[PDB]
Amino acid sequence: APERLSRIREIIAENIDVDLDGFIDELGADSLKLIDVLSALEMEYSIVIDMNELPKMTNVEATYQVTAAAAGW
Amino acid sequence: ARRRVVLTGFGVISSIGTGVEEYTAGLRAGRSGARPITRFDTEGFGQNTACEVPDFEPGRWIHHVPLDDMGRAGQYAVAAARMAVDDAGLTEDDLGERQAVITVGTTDGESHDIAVLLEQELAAGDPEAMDPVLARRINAGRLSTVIARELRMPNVEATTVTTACAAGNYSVGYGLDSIRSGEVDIALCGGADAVCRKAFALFKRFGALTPDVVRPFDKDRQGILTGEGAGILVLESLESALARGARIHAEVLGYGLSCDAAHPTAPNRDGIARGIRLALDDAGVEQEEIDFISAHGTGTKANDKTESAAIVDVYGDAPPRTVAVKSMLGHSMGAASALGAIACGLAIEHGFIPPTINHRETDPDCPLDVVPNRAVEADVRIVQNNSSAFAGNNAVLILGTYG
Amino acid sequence: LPPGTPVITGWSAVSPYGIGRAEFAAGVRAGAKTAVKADAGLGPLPSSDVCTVPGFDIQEQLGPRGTAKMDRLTALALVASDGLLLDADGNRAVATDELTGVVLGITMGSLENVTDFLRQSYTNARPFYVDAGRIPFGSLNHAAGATAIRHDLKGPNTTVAGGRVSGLLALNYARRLMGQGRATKYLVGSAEEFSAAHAWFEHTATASGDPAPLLGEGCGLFLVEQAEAAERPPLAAVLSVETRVDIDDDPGAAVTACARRALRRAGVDAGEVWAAVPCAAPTAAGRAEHEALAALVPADALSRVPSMELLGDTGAASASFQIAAVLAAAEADADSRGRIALVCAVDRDGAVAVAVLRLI
Ligand SMILES: *OP(=O)(O)OCC(C)(C)[C@@H](O)C(=O)NCCC(=O)NCCNC(=O)/C=C(\*)CCCCC
Repeated sequence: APERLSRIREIIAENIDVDLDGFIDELGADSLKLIDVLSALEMEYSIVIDMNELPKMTNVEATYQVTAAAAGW
Repeated sequence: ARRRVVLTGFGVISSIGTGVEEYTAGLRAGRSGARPITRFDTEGFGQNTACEVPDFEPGRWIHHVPLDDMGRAGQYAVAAARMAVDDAGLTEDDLGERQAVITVGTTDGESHDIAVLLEQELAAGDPEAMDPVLARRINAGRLSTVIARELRMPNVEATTVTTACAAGNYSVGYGLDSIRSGEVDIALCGGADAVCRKAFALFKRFGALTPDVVRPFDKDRQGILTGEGAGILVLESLESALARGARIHAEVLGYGLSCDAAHPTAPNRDGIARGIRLALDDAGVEQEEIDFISAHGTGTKANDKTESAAIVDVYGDAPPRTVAVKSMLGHSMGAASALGAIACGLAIEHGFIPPTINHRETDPDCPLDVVPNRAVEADVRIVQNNSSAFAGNNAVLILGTYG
Repeated sequence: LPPGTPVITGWSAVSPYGIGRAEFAAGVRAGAKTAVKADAGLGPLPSSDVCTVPGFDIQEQLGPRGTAKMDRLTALALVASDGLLLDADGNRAVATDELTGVVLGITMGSLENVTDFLRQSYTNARPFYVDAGRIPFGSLNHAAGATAIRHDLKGPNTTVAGGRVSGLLALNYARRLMGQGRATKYLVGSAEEFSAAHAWFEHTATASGDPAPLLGEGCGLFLVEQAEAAERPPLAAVLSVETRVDIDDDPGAAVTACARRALRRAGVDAGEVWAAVPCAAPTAAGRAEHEALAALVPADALSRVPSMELLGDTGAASASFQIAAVLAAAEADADSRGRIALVCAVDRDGAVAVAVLRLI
């Protein structure tokens, strides 16, 4: 929503290897990839994301909902 | 004709019993090994349950090797080996300078020791505060050499096989090959691991640690509990066993190894299937002769789905009964497939199939008969023990009934 | 050559002498020294000097994909595998199939990986805030599995421990599985990474007043085949591998018994030994190993190959570097043809191992 998005983009990109918003999936992807991104977000923000919410972390944008939800943003 | 190899001794240190009698009673009861963690501090993990061995007393089983020469996994390995040789009724005359193989499988070895060293460093802010006694005993090769030292057997090839969650079956298989080569007539084989912070955090981080219980092949399964212990099997030439009037638990028929050469962590249905086929071929056994399968069956989403598929790929629409001993033990890592193998031996000897416990509803993607929640009496003659690990390592073992 | 004898038909090495077979045979012919100082990037270390692989950066050797979190131990093994299997252009020189085994010897895998994992578990805000991408690389069997993925090797895939004897445990394992029909060829070797955690653990283990450890690293690999089907000219036949555990804290006695057994099984006398390479550990144990062999083999056998101590203590790499040294000295001397080499290693966890080769 603000400069958090730019830090989120940067985390994702480093963990899945691309550099353009947008799906997960048809675009590198690997269940390990998605775990590396959930793990990076958790550490960034000292939050806990429930790992049963991995099947919903698709676009550079559906993961924002998750991050923000679990973060109480 | 190839050499016959039999199982004359079982040494068991597990979360559901110490020694063969207690372990057998456990298996027949669907006893669970789940209990609170006592070995490290779980604050911040959000859960506190594992399948520890509750009341280990090393000084009871270990008489020659100083206790501080070994971490916990080594102590489990030596204790179980002493128990196995006693269960086999072997004397000094049967051992001593006798040429033998000792092969122990491990995933984590003395990882707890590695964590305690790191604590000493962090607490002081200084690597110089680390204990030399710990630093000297962290290398996995020690898990097999200490057995030779305890039993006073210098003419031993002491190999620690570090193929992680498949290591017990690899070690038993090595023992079989070693004896069928004619180069030795006796091998002590199995696996050992100890509960540690590393394994617990690892599975937590991968989202593969159950919040409650292990439910292999269940529709709503949520992963493993970490476990520990040791299983050591005495493998012996039939000729040696009969010459000394040994009681034979069961016979080792064959095994198979395969590599997925695919993914670093994900299991592979084609790789698993190949391992099963190579094992059936080595054992000289047709698919129809298998009474049941002891599945690797960790209770993860990916494992149980893929393993079920491989089994159906090999056996077709009506596979053998397929059970998961980790439902009771949790995941004892390197020890898992060795404890599984011993369960299979005991199933053959005593005529029962151990249950998949904590079972509520079979996954539609896992169309097996899992023998839910209670053991069944059955005419058990030939049994398949599956194992697999990260790095695409697969090892499948076939046991059979002796005479 | 007895009915189904394993033969080495190829080798490769990544070592303190540099990257590749060529660099290694050059190091050996020259008896070069390899000790340098350590990148202050590694952070504080116990000792000044190291025998690192010169000019080995992971992303450089293996490219920028899936390598950023890779451990040095895996990377060394993968490059040694490229050395063994690929021609100068990067296409397969060596045909493999589903009957090609892999077995690698190690000490305790990547201590850097595991201690970095645990360090972050202990120090980050939640104890499961660990680097998920590094987890696969922490497995003791990762290197051998990575080799199988790299080169499409679906056959038997095994890792064994044992430190300094592990190359010979690996060789014996391969020999036995080949003899039982589980593989037709094998990649066999061993490997050790240098790291800060390894340096500090070795330091912690060393008695006050004993010499500071000088630590090496690298990987050596062999291609092994059955004599009577070799797709290639045999470099050496493996006639025996014998092992013991020193249970009486007398390494010399163990070495002597182990060597004698090995020669007896090989059908050979101590007198026929052309080359004998001990592991030369910088200990009283290493000195005992040397003296036991000197009491056994011709003194020319012990002077035929330069000292392993130039490489530093290479840990699990030791016995593979020792076999490779025998092969390099075999090559630069056509009088080797048909003569016996003996390789010997001792590890501080109790084990001794001896292999007897016939050079071709
Ligand atoms: O691949 P994916 O995208 O579905 O998700 C990644 C994870 C969740 C890691 C998935 O790959 C997975 O669950 N892998 C393991 C599944 C399993 O249980 N496999 C059996 C392999 N056996 C083991 O027993 C593991 C042993 C412990 C190794 C730790 C060594 C340090």
